[PDB]
Amino acid sequence: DEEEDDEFEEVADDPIVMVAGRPFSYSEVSQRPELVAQMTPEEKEAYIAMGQRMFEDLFE
Repeated sequence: DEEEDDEFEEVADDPIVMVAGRPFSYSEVSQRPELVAQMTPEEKEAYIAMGQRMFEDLFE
């Protein structure tokens, strides 16, 4: 009758963000807005780009 192929999971390692030309954690960046200001223009995009990638499949 019904399919039992429905499973819910949420496990994954946090991605790495480049701040001022150095490796950093996306979570650490949000905690420190000053880091974003230190990030170059192109580096700033990589910060925002990652966000969209994670929000590619999130419908409520």
